[PDB]
Amino acid sequence: GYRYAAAILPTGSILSTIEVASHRRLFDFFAAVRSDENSLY
Amino acid sequence: HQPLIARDGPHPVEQPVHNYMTKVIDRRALNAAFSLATEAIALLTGEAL
Repeated sequence: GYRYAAAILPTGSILSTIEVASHRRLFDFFAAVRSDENSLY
Repeated sequence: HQPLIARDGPHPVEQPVHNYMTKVIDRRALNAAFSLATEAIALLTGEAL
């Protein structure tokens, strides 16, 4: 996820579909992004 | 329109009635917006290659 070109292949099931980051925020890195952001490119 | 019965005896005579009513429609609107990222517009439109 951090390296975005790695996530161009997801290679796994995005499966839970629950409200992310309203949970424990246990992630070492996570970005709550709207439709676009310049750092993606 | 309505159906009738044929009442008998000490009562007014039932007469056929019809009822016309007029009811008006409603206008509403929805919306959504995907603001597109600035430099990426230039990256897709050409002239940054």
